[PDB]
Amino acid sequence: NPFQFYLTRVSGVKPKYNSGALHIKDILSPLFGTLVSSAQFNYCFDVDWLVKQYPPEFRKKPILLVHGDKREAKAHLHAQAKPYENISLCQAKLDIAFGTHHTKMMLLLYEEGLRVVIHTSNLIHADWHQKTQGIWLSPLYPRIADGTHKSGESPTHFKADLISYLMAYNAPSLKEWIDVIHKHDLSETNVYLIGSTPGRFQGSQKDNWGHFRLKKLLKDHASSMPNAESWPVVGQFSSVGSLGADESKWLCSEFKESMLTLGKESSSVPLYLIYPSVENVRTSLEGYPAGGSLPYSIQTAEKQNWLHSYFHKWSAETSGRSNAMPHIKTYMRPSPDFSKIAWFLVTSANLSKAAWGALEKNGTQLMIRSYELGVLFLPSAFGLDSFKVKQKFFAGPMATFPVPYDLPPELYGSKDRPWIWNIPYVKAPDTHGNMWVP
Ligand SMILES: O=P(O)(O)Cc1ccc(Nc2c(-c3ccccc3)nc3cc(-c4ccccc4)ccn23)cc1
Repeated sequence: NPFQFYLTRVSGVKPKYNSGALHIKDILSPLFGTLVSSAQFNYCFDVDWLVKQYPPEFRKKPILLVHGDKREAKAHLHAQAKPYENISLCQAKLDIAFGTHHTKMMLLLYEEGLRVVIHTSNLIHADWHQKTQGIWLSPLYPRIADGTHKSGESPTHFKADLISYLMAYNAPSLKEWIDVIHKHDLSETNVYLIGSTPGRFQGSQKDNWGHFRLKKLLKDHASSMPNAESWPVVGQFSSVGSLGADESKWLCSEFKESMLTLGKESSSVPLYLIYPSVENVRTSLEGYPAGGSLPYSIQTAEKQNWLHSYFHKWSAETSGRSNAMPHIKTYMRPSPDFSKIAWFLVTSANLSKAAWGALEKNGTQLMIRSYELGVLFLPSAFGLDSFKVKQKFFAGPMATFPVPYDLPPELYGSKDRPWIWNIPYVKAPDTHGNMWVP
């Protein structure tokens, strides 16, 4: 495969469903490269656990933790890291209220080159144990020889775009990583970077981030096909923000409109949203505790009941993962019979305005609250018009894209409800024998 899209290993599926999955210990293994230093961008960290995932021989190499914690939360993270003198921290600035540092990325500097890993998991044991999570593994990028002047740039502009994403932090530890990236050749990269950073973007910057970045890439590097209005949009996520009083406020006005863009010329497009039901969570490998990583609150949900008529169950027989609750987030554009896709995105971004951006100032400004990061797979970047959908995720005819859950998505039944984490479920016990009492 050219795609280098992986799921994380799941404890409690048959070996055939972990063949070609990756655990964090595999990503950090000496087989992937001889580690010199690393940067871990994330939201949540268990530092004691994290250090143990590195090979023993690499555990004293410098590690930078890039986080967004403030006040007592920041103090707690510093206290976690203080025993490890090789660990440095970078607090990403969050100058708009209610934003988070949500990006999940590893920068892995080796004796042999550089690797970038953009993924969906927090750095805690539970996120790598029984969840469905997604990973994009970059190629091993070689160093550009000193005295050689070359760009090291890919046709997708990934090198400059990654440097642009890091430059937005205005952080000295990350300028050091920018200088590392400048010294490497990233020209083999076949994915497009889609980041969000906090800010209010106008004019020459509105297309840099969030859903306007997606829109721009789709305008420039995808083409429209006949009957495009029949090609659905699928969004798949593990958290839901406050989207407004009806679908016209954000979801089906600006967000869907970006997602349905194809090509450069100027809606009945079906919108599928995949989000675990209560029954998905109850019968999951983790049971109700899976719902601690699905933080949809009743205060939010009761303001937007209109949204749940878009919701489809989690189902992943294709990857043996129907009972491994999703923390991956994905967005894609399948054909009307779901046999092909026009593009696929794996990202940290959930279904929220904070992550994707909301237009302000009479549509002239895009405001984003958070840091997010994902990679976009476009057929044109592979010499193709569309991707075939892989019938079985771990099977083997490889310009076929490995979609990790089942198509078509299945609508909630009349008795299903979205998982809402702060109300009790005491009607039926979970796979461990327990109820859920927040
Ligand atoms: O796929 P088929 O045709 O049905 C053939 C088939 C039938 C039964 C199993 N049972 C099974 C499961 C299993 C089962 C059901 C749910 C979850 C996990 N996990 C394992 C792991 C090993 C193992 C042994 C040594 C070293 C490393 C791994 C052996 C068996 N395991 C596996 C395959």
